[PDB]
Amino acid sequence: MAMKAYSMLNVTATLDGRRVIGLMDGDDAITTSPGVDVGTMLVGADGSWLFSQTADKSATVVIKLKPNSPTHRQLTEKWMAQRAGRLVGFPFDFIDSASNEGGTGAEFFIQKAPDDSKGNNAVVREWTIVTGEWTPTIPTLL
Amino acid sequence: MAMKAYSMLNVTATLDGRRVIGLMDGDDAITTSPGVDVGTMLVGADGSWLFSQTADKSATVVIKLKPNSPTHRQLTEKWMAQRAGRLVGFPFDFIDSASNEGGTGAEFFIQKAPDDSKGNNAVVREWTIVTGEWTPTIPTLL
Amino acid sequence: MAMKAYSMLNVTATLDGRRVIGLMDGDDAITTSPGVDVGTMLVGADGSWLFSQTADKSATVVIKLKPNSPTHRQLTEKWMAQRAGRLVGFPFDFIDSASNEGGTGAEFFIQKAPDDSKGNNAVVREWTIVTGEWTPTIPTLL
Amino acid sequence: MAMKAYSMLNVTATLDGRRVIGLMDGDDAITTSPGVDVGTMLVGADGSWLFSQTADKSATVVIKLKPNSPTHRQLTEKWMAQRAGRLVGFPFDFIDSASNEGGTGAEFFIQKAPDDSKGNNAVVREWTIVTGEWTPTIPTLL
Amino acid sequence: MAMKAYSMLNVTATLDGRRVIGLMDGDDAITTSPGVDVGTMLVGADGSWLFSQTADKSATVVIKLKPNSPTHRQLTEKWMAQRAGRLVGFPFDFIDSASNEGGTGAEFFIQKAPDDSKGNNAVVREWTIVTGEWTPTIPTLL
Amino acid sequence: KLPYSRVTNVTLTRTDNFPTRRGFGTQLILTHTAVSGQVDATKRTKLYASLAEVEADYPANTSVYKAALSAFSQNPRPIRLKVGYAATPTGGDDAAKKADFITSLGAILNYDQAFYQITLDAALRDQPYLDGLVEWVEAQPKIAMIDSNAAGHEDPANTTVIAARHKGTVERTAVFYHTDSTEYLAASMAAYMSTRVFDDANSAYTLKFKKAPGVRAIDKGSAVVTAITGFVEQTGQSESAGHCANTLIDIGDQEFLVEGSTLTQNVFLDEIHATDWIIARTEEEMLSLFLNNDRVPFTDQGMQQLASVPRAIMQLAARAGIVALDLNPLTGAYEPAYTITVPSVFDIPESQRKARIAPAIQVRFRYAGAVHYSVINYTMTF
Amino acid sequence: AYMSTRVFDDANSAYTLKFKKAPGVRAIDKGSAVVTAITGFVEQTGQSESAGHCANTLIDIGDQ
Amino acid sequence: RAGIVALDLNPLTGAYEPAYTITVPSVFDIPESQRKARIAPAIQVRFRYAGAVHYSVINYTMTF
Amino acid sequence: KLPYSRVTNVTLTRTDNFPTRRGFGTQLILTHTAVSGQVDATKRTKLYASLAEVEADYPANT
Repeated sequence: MAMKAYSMLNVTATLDGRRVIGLMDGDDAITTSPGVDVGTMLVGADGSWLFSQTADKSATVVIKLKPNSPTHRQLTEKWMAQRAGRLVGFPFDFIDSASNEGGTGAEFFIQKAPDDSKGNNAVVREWTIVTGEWTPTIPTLL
Repeated sequence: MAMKAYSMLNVTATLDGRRVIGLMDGDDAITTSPGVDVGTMLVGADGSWLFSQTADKSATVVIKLKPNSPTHRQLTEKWMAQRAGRLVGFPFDFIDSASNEGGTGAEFFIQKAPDDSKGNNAVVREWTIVTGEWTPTIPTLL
Repeated sequence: MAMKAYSMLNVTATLDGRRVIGLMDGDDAITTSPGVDVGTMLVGADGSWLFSQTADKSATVVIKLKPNSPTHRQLTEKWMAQRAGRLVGFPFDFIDSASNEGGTGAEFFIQKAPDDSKGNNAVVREWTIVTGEWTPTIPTLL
Repeated sequence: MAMKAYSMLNVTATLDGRRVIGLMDGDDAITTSPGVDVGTMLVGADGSWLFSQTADKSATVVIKLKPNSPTHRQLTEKWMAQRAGRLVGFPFDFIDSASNEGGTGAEFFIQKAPDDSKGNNAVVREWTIVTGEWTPTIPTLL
Repeated sequence: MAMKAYSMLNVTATLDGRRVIGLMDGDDAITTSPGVDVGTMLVGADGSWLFSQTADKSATVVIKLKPNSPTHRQLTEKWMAQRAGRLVGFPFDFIDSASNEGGTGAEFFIQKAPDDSKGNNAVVREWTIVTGEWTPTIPTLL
Repeated sequence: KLPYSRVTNVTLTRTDNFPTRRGFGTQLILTHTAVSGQVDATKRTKLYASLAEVEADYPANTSVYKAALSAFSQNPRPIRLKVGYAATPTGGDDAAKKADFITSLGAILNYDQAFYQITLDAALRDQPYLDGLVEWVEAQPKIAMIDSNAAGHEDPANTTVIAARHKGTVERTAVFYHTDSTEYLAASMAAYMSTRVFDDANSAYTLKFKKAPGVRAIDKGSAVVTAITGFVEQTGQSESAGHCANTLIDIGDQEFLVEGSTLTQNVFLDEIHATDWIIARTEEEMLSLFLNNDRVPFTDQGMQQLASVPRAIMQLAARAGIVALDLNPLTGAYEPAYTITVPSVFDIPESQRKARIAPAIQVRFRYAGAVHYSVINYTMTF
Repeated sequence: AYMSTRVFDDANSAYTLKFKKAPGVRAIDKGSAVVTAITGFVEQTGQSESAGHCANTLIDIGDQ
Repeated sequence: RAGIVALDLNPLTGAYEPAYTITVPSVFDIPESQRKARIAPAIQVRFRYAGAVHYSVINYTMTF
Repeated sequence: KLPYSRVTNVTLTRTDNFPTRRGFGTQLILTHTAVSGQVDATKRTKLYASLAEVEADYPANT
C-alpha cells in the first residue's frame, strides 16, 4: 500500500450524490474551514489561567468552478429551489484516496452565490455552502 | 564545545511525547509568541511616570505542516478528543541544541484548526495551540 | 530601598487568614471604596459658611474572581454559614509592598453574592463584603 | 481527578425531569441571581454600627432559547397549564461536572414569557422562572 | 416532515382576513409581547414564601411597514373608522409553518399610529394593536 | 401491587461516610500475625479496599485492626491499605540476632513493591532487632517510621533508646514517641500524607507541623516536650539537647501534631514526601514515553526526547510550591531555580553504545521551605 | 501478530526494541527477583549471561 | 531512511564515516574457465546498525 | 508488582553541581606527601576526574 504522491486525479468530491467536475485552476479549488476557534485561554491578574472549549462543530466550503461545468447548473438549480421556499439538506463529501483525509456533512445549504462576469476572457464562479455539523475523517495512511 | 551554526537538523520538537516531523518550507515553521506586552508606561500631565508589569505568562505556538505528515494525524485525533468533551493537557516542548534556546509548556490545548484545500499543488496545514504557562529556557551557549 | 514599579506579583490580599488567588482580568480586581462623603459645606443666604465632618468610617470591597478559584469556594462556604445563622467577623486585609498602600478591617460580612452564568465562555464571579471600620495604612514609601 | 477546563458540553440542566437543549449563543444562556441583598449595615450618628441578615432565600433564573427547541414547547405548555389554573411546582436543577457548582430548587413557577418576533433572521426567546427556595451546591472540586 | 430552516417566505400573517405584505427590513418586523408578568414571588421576614399568578392574558403586537404597502392603507382606514366612533374587533393571526409557532386573537384594536416623516430617504411606519385575549399556539413540530 | 424496588433500589444505613479524595501513596503494616485465609504463605502482602470489609484479621487483634483503625480514620480517607504477612516468625529464631529480621525484610520485597511508608504497630515495639529496619531503609526509596508506646526518651541524656542510638546519622527514619495503647504512625501518615495531591497549584504542605488527626488523645508536660522532639524555643532544633519525635501536644483548646515529623536535626517529612513524589512522577512519565513511541533512538535526538520529561516535571513542581522562585535567597539577586543538562552520546564509544543503556541526565534543584516559628516585638511608648 | 504488520517501506519505521509492546488480551506473571533469573536482565549494567536465562514474560509495572 | 542503517557519523568520536559501501568485482581476471559457469561473482556490501534505548538515568541534585 | 527501577533509574542526592565548562589548562600541586596506593614510585604525577572521588589523599591533610 504505497503512499501515493498527491494528484487531483485521485481526489473525489460528491455533492448531493453527483461528482464535482469542472474546477478552476489553482491550488485552492475546494477549501473547507472551521467556523470558529477551538478554544480560548483566559489569564487572570494573578497569573492563573483557565481554558474553555467550544461545542460548535460547523464549517463552510468554497467551490471554484468554470463558467462551463455541470456542477454550476446543479448549484444554480439548488439556489432556485431554496429561493422558492424548499429547504432541505443535500449532503456534501470529499476525500483523498492517497491519505484518507477529508470529511463529510449530511446537511449543507447555499450561503453565497457567484458573480456573473462576462468580459474578454472567462473567469471564476465561486459558490459557498455551510453546514452545522462537519466531521473530519482520520487520515489512516498518514 | 564549538558554537554550531544554525541547522534544522539540530532542532527537536516534542508534542505529547512524540516528535514533530513533516514541516512545511520556510523560515517560520514553529513560532512561539507571548500573549501580551510585558508592561506599560503611564506618564502624567506633569511629566512624572509609572511602570506596571503584568503577571500573565502565556503563549501560543503555530505549527505549519504538510498534508502528508504523522503529526497532522496526531493533531486531528487530539482535536476530535477535545470535541468529544475530553479536556487534558498534552505538553509541548522544543529546543535548539546549538544554543539551548527554546521553552516548555506542560499543558497545551488546540486553538485553531487548519483548512483542507485540495487544488492543483499541495499546500500548508496550520495548527495553533495555546498554554497558560510558558517558561523560556535560558540560552547558556549564547 | 528602590521604589518598585507596580506589579500584581507584589500585591498580597488575605481573607480570613488565607490568600486570594484566582482573580479575573482587568485593572479593577480588588477595589475598596469609602461608605460616604468625608464632609459637607453649608453656605447660607448671606455668604457665611459651615463645614461638617462625619464620624462614619466604613467601606466595601468588591472582589472579582474566576469560576475556578479556591477563594470562590471559601466565600460560598462563608455565605452558607451566614445563611444558617452564624454571624462572625472574618478579617480582610490587603497591601502593596512597593508603596505600603492598603488597609485592614478586623470584621467583614458578605453583602452581595455573584450570579452563576454558564454560557459559551467563562465569566466573572463578583463578591461584595462590607465592614463598619476600615483604617487605611499610610504609604510610607510614597 | 483532573480539573476539567470549562465547556458547555459538561454542563447539564434538568427542567421538570427533562434536559434543556436548544440554547442561544452567548456567555449568558442560563443565569441565576439571588432575590435580595444578603444583609445591610446600619451606622449611627455616633459611629457605632449594626448588621442585619435576611431570611429570604429566593432566586430567579433566565433561560435564553432558540425559536426551534423542544424546551420552548415544554415551557409554553407549562405556561398554558398555569393560565388554566393548575399551579404546581416543577423542579429545576443544573450543575457543572468540572467543579460541582450549581444549585437546585424543588418548586419553580413561570414569571415572564418571551416575545414572538419574526423578522428577517431568527432571534432569542427568553423565559424567566422563580422559586421561593434556592440552595446552591458547594463546589467541592474548587 | 423535515424541520424547515427559518424563512420569512414561510411565515403568514392575516389581519382582518387579508395578508400583511410590505414589511420593513430587520429582525423585528412583527413582534408580540405579553401585557404583564406571569406571576410574583412574595418572601416574608421569616424566609417563607408565596407565589401569585395573574388572570390577565393580553398582548400587543407591533407591525413595521414601508410607506408603500397596502397594509398601511388598510390600517389607516381602520384608524379613521375608530375615530368616527365605530368600535369592533378585527381579528389578527400569524403563524410559522416550519414549527407551528404563533398565536391568534379574535378582537384587536388600534393603539398607536405612526409618524409621517418625509425626508431624503424612505423610513418606517410603525403601528401598534392591542387585544384583551391572546392564546399562543403550541409548536408541535418543535 | 408491586414494590418500588422493582425499578430502583434505595437503601439507608447508620454509618459515617466521607468523600474519597485520592492522593499519593500507601503504607505498610508488618507484624507476625497470620490469618491463614489471605496471607498463608500465598501472600507475603495483601491489599484491601476499605476497613469495613475486613474479616480475615479479627476486629479485636491489636496489630492489624487497631492500626488500620487509625490508618483509615482521617476526614478524607485513603484507600487500599497493604495488609501484613511479612515477618511472621518472631524477629528471629535466635531472637537477639537481627540477621533473620534483615532476611525477612529482604524477602518481602520479592512479592510486592507498592508501599512507600513502613510502619510497625502494636508489637515489635522497642525490640533490639529493629536496628535492621533503620540500617536497611537507607538506600531504599521508602520512609521508615516507628511509634513507641513507652520508652525513656524523656531524659535528654540517655543513649539506649531508639531515637538516641540513631540520631543525626539517619535521614529517612522518624519516631512517633507517645504513651501506651495508641497507634500513631497510622493516625497522620498515609491518612493525611496520602491524600496530598501535588498536581494542583500551591499544594505544598511543607510543614506537616500543625495538623489534627481524626480522634485521639494528647500527652502531658512542658519541659518533657523538649527532651522529646528536641526542640528549643527560638534557636531551632538541637541534636544534643533532645531526641526527635512527634507527640501531638495541645496548647489552646486545639490538639495538633508537633515538630512536623523530623527525621534528624533539621530534616522534615514533607521534604522527603515531595521529592519522592517528584521521582515517582518522572518514573511514570518516562514509562508513558516508552509506550507511546515506536522507538526511542540512540542518538542526540533521542537524548533530547528523553530530557523533555524532567523539563515538564520541574515546571509542574515549581507551580505546586516545592521549587523556589528564581531568586537568590542570600541577596535577592536573580538566580535560576533549576537547570537540566543533557549529555552527548557522540563521544561515548560504540563499545558502550551497544549497551542499550542511555547516559545519565543531570538536573538541579532549589527547595522552598516554610515557617515554623514567629517573633513580634511590640515596643510601648506611652 | 505485531512483528508481521511491520512495514519497513515507510520512513522511521524501525521498531528497534520490541521491548514495551502490549498484546491484545493476556495475563501477567508474578514477582520481582524472579524476573531477573528469567530474562537475565540486571538493573543498569545490561544483560548478563551467567546471572540469568533470557526469555520474555510480559510484566506489569504501573497499570499497564 | 527507515532508520535501520546509521547516520554517517563515527559512533566513537562523532567524526565523518561512511555508513555503507558497495564494491563490485571484476569479471575480467576471473578466467573463462570459470566464466562459462553462468554464475556471477559475489558483490560485497558494508553495514552499520542504528540501535535504540532500553534504559534511562536521571540524577537530580538538590541544593535548597 | 514490580518497581519502576526495572526500566529506568532516577536518583536524588543532596549536593551542589555546576556545569562543566571545559577550558584551557591544568595546574600542578607538588608536595612531599605520598599516598602509597597511587603515587608510590609508580606515578611521579597522577591525574583525577573530580574532587569527590578523592580517597587516596586523606580529606583532612593540609
